Amino acid sequence: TLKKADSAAKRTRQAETRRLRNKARKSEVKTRMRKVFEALDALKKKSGASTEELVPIDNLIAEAYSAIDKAVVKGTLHRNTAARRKSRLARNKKVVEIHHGWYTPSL
Amino acid sequence: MVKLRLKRCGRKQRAVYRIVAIDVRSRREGRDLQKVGFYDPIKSQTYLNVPAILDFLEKGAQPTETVYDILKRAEVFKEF
Amino acid sequence: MRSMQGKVICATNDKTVNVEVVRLAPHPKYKRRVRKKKKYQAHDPDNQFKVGDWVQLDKCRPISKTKTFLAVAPEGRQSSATRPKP
Amino acid sequence: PTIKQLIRNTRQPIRNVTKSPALRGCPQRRGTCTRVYTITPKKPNSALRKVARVRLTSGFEITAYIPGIGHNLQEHSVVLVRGGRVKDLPGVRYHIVRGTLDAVGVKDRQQGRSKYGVKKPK
RNA sequence: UCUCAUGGAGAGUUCGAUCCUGGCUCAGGAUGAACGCUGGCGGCAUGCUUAACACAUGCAAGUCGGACGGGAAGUGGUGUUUCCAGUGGCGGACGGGUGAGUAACGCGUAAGAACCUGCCCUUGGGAGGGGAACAACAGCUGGAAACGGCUGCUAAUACCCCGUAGGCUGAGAAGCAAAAGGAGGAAUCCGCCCGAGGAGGGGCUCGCGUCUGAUUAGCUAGUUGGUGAGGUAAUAGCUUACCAAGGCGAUGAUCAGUAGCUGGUCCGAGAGGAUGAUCAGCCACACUGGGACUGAGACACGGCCCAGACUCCUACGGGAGGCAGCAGUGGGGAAUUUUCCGCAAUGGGCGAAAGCCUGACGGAGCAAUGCCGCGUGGAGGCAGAAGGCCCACGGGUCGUGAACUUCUUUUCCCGGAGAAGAAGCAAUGACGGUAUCCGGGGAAUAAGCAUCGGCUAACUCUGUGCCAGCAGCCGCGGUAAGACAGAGGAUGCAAGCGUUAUCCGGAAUGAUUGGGCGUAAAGCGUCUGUAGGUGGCUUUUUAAGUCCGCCGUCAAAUCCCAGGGCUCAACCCUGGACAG
Ligand SMILES: [Mg+2]
Ligand SMILES: [Mg+2]
Ligand SMILES: [Mg+2]
Ligand SMILES: [Mg+2]
Ligand SMILES: [Mg+2]
Ligand SMILES: [Mg+2]
Ligand SMILES: [Mg+2]
Ligand SMILES: [Mg+2]
Ligand SMILES: [Mg+2]
Ligand SMILES: [Mg+2]
Ligand SMILES: [Mg+2]
Ligand SMILES: [Mg+2]
Ligand SMILES: [Mg+2]
Ligand SMILES: [Mg+2]
Ligand SMILES: [Mg+2]
Ligand SMILES: [Mg+2]
Ligand SMILES: [Mg+2]
Ligand SMILES: [Mg+2]
Ligand SMILES: [Mg+2]
Ligand SMILES: [Mg+2]
Ligand SMILES: [Mg+2]
Ligand SMILES: [Mg+2]
Ligand SMILES: [Mg+2]
Ligand SMILES: [Mg+2]
Ligand SMILES: [Mg+2]
Ligand SMILES: [Mg+2]
Ligand SMILES: [Mg+2]
Ligand SMILES: [Mg+2]
Ligand SMILES: [Mg+2]
Ligand SMILES: [Mg+2]
Ligand SMILES: [Mg+2]
Ligand SMILES: [Mg+2]
Ligand SMILES: [Mg+2]
Ligand SMILES: [Mg+2]
Ligand SMILES: [Mg+2]
Ligand SMILES: [Mg+2]
Ligand SMILES: [Mg+2]
Ligand SMILES: [Mg+2]
Ligand SMILES: [Mg+2]
Ligand SMILES: [Mg+2]
Ligand SMILES: [Mg+2]
Ligand SMILES: [Mg+2]
Ligand SMILES: [Mg+2]
Ligand SMILES: [Mg+2]
Ligand SMILES: [Mg+2]
Ligand SMILES: [Mg+2]
Ligand SMILES: [Mg+2]
Ligand SMILES: [Mg+2]
Ligand SMILES: [Mg+2]
Ligand SMILES: [Mg+2]
Ligand SMILES: [Mg+2]
Ligand SMILES: [Mg+2]
Ligand SMILES: [Mg+2]
Ligand SMILES: [Mg+2]
Ligand SMILES: [Mg+2]
Ligand SMILES: [Mg+2]
Ligand SMILES: [Mg+2]
Ligand SMILES: [Mg+2]
Ligand SMILES: [Mg+2]
Ligand SMILES: [Mg+2]
Ligand SMILES: [Mg+2]
Ligand SMILES: [Mg+2]
Ligand SMILES: [Mg+2]
Ligand SMILES: [Mg+2]
Ligand SMILES: [Mg+2]
Ligand SMILES: [Mg+2]
Ligand SMILES: [Mg+2]
Ligand SMILES: [Mg+2]
Ligand SMILES: [Mg+2]
Ligand SMILES: [Mg+2]
Ligand SMILES: [Mg+2]
Ligand SMILES: [Mg+2]
Ligand SMILES: [Mg+2]
Ligand SMILES: [Mg+2]
Ligand SMILES: [Mg+2]
Ligand SMILES: [Mg+2]
Ligand SMILES: [Mg+2]
Ligand SMILES: [Mg+2]
Ligand SMILES: [Mg+2]
Ligand SMILES: [Mg+2]
Ligand SMILES: [Mg+2]
Ligand SMILES: [Mg+2]
Ligand SMILES: [Mg+2]
Ligand SMILES: [Mg+2]
Ligand SMILES: [Mg+2]
Ligand SMILES: [Mg+2]
Ligand SMILES: [Mg+2]
Ligand SMILES: [Mg+2]
Ligand SMILES: [Mg+2]
Ligand SMILES: [Mg+2]
Ligand SMILES: [Mg+2]
Ligand SMILES: [Mg+2]
Ligand SMILES: [Mg+2]
Ligand SMILES: [Mg+2]
Repeated sequence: TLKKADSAAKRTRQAETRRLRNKARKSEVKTRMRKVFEALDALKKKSGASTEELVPIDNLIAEAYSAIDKAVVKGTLHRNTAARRKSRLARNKKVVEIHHGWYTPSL
Repeated sequence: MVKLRLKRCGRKQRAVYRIVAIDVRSRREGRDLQKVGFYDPIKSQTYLNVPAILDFLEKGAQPTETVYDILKRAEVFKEF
Repeated sequence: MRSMQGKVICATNDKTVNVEVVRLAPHPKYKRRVRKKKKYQAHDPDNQFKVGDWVQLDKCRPISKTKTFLAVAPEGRQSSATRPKP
Repeated sequence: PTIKQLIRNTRQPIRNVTKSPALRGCPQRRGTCTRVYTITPKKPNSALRKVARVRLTSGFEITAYIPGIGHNLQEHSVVLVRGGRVKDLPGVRYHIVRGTLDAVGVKDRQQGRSKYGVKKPK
């Protein structure tokens, strides 16, 4: 058997496999981000003191960043997007804590 | 990338080339940034304008074989 | 280039104004000049400008589906302030 | 007149109206003859003119003049028609090129032969 | 009488005549032209405008064994060397075609700020330690074929983890992230990861310019703005919820109709009119619609998925396909070419290089399609003859024209030699034994087509008799036709000459330059007045127009000027510039 279509076939298959890889890498981000957000709602609604509850939260946060940048350098994401995702997590983490009350920059 | 090469003009069987600085993905006679040299096999006419060549080679322009060797004969690669 | 001076038709909306710019042009065939009047959505934070005002119009990044332009204090104008009579 | 008025676009040109609409911007068109018959000319020119009704490729039906002396043309013949107007007959704006397709060349014409589609005699 | 100008022509037709207003018609240029008759050559160009209608056949994108595991050709064997599917790497987003859609920031021009960027330069640091898979292969198996299914198996510059990071998130505290080896005996080379620049290529945003229609007058509700959350490479109603009621419009919105736009081309005395073939830039599309995926880059012509329409193969269970790539066939049409040669040149792709692939391109062939050059003889030739035609029969005219005598050979024919184009190591030329050069014959191989009433240059005779016919307009033709047909003669152009179509001209006939409105077409029946346009004198101000200087740019090709090169010209090349 001699098969001749290089470009067509080969690029097709490559596209599939790479697509599965990419799909994984994005799903990861959506997921861990989602856990962070559930944690943040759970915290904003009820009353804890953040000095205590930020520990599980920041473990989840650090995990999230890890997933993000791993997806940047593996190359499924473009860095500038990553920047936005992280910025979002940071913003939510900043929103809840003003509601409960420890920090408030004003100038 | 930016390439310094020949663009083909003149007529059937009688060929004359311009040496031009142009992005590599444009067509062979396509639009360009700067015209620099002049060349031709039959009249054995060759000459260039060196400040331009050097200004492009400085910013990283790659010549093509024929052009490369034309620049060699006129000693533009020594000044480099 | 040269910024466009105009006057404000509608101040009603927030952080915006509606400016009318009048400029003269030498009509292509018949060589007399004509007034062509165009309207602009101008971005004005602080809402300083009211209706009737004479304002200079500046260029910047898009703030909306329309406003590209920053509302700027009148650039230069002949003072309507009384002058000596020698 | 008034400049102010001219700037309301008071000058507009009159477009060129073609003399042979049925041709639709062509040198010639091929057609089939629906009918071949004769007509009398507008007075005081009396004679009997040879005309045929032709249905064209552009779909129209027109009435075209057949030049020369004598013809072999009959119904369901494929001819080629060209422009030009016969001042005599009302409504007739088209001729029939002689010597091509189904219209033969005029027999025994010795002069200005190219107009009538005639070989040069040896 | 210095300087500027190298440019503006008319003619016929209404009347018994005239002057006028006014239309129609002609003389000129130009074709991507077609048709008729005729046709020797060369030079440079050009060649489906219609059906973005169908497509049989062959070819138009691959490369890398120096990323990698295999197996297959030989060889005596892993010393030599080849091919090869497969995984990976970059390339298939450039090049090629077409103008359907698009009245739009699509295009031209000029500005801007919130961006991206593989290959190429410039530069600052690095490349530790492991592990797991998947094709290939093997075995078993389903299929007519296309293509599959199970179980094992294995390498990597292919996948995953940990450590470190002048970067990213964040007020901070903190948190988070990388690698790959292959050549060589070594030196060293080609790579890899993270930053920071540069140039080029792209994404956006805005001023201006960017067709006809009022017998199209209201249109728009994510519509016009604000916040909050999302999203994008980046700004943004890009998305969504809430708040507000705006936005556009008689200077023509919306709706309908047409159209790819621009450098330019044709015409014009100029002002400007018409148009957008070849050639160059940009947009848009790829059987009809819609999606995304991969990727620096696409919503991807010779990739994927779906639906639809249509063609083919089928052992009928299912598959295959997309010429608006080069040629080629059908069809439509007045009409538009060979199923050619070659990678040698230039340009691309991959590669360490050798090199491979390039229907881009370079060439050939077909066609008077067009522009340009040359030829179809030169000099002499009783003033005597044959013949045509006219003739008041005297003669005239075809006519120095032929015949005839000499000279010459561009072209034709038969032989010889024979390039540059090839780029610095030789080698390597599809064109092509072509362009050119030398010899030998020999006037030898080569003229037609319109017109001859006026415009309009060129006239008589026989034949016909309001017939046959001509004609661009006026109009000819009823017995002697300078207007029909024939002959002879002449005139105009000439390898072309005519006819038809298209456009500008003439046309001052849509008028800015450049017209009119008492009676020729034309003053609203008459006022009041809103927008709109113009608006007295004097002094000052400002500097929007206006004016002058300097700078940037308005791509190259074209037009203009000045040289240079093909024997000349057309064509090509260099340099430069008025306009605006
Ligand atoms: Mg040479
Ligand atoms: Mg006037
Ligand atoms: Mg005309
Ligand atoms: Mg009268
Ligand atoms: Mg009369
Ligand atoms: Mg007149
Ligand atoms: Mg003409
Ligand atoms: Mg012929
Ligand atoms: Mg076409
Ligand atoms: Mg086929
Ligand atoms: Mg091939
Ligand atoms: Mg090898
Ligand atoms: Mg090889
Ligand atoms: Mg390599
Ligand atoms: Mg070996
Ligand atoms: Mg292989
Ligand atoms: Mg295989
Ligand atoms: Mg393309
Ligand atoms: Mg293309
Ligand atoms: Mg082409
Ligand atoms: Mg169209
Ligand atoms: Mg429309
Ligand atoms: Mg624009
Ligand atoms: Mg616009
Ligand atoms: Mg654009
Ligand atoms: Mg890449
Ligand atoms: Mg280094
Ligand atoms: Mg390591
Ligand atoms: Mg890590
Ligand atoms: Mg890796
Ligand atoms: Mg080796
Ligand atoms: Mg080694
Ligand atoms: Mg960089
Ligand atoms: Mg136009
Ligand atoms: Mg809403
Ligand atoms: Mg004129
Ligand atoms: Mg074309
Ligand atoms: Mg083009
Ligand atoms: Mg597209
Ligand atoms: Mg088709
Ligand atoms: Mg599609
Ligand atoms: Mg992607
Ligand atoms: Mg493609
Ligand atoms: Mg597609
Ligand atoms: Mg195709
Ligand atoms: Mg389907
Ligand atoms: Mg299909
Ligand atoms: Mg397929
Ligand atoms: Mg084709
Ligand atoms: Mg056919
Ligand atoms: Mg046909
Ligand atoms: Mg032809
Ligand atoms: Mg090559
Ligand atoms: Mg090459
Ligand atoms: Mg290379
Ligand atoms: Mg070939
Ligand atoms: Mg070609
Ligand atoms: Mg021939
Ligand atoms: Mg020729
Ligand atoms: Mg020929
Ligand atoms: Mg012809
Ligand atoms: Mg000639
Ligand atoms: Mg003679
Ligand atoms: Mg001789
Ligand atoms: Mg010659
Ligand atoms: Mg050599
Ligand atoms: Mg000779
Ligand atoms: Mg005369
Ligand atoms: Mg005649
Ligand atoms: Mg005519
Ligand atoms: Mg009589
Ligand atoms: Mg008689
Ligand atoms: Mg008679
Ligand atoms: Mg007589
Ligand atoms: Mg006659
Ligand atoms: Mg004659
Ligand atoms: Mg002609
Ligand atoms: Mg005019
Ligand atoms: Mg008129
Ligand atoms: Mg008048
Ligand atoms: Mg009257
Ligand atoms: Mg009147
Ligand atoms: Mg009155
Ligand atoms: Mg009246
Ligand atoms: Mg009235
Ligand atoms: Mg009044
Ligand atoms: Mg008023
Ligand atoms: Mg005023
Ligand atoms: Mg005044
Ligand atoms: Mg130019
Ligand atoms: Mg010259
Ligand atoms: Mg010369
Ligand atoms: Mg030039
Ligand atoms: Mg200028």
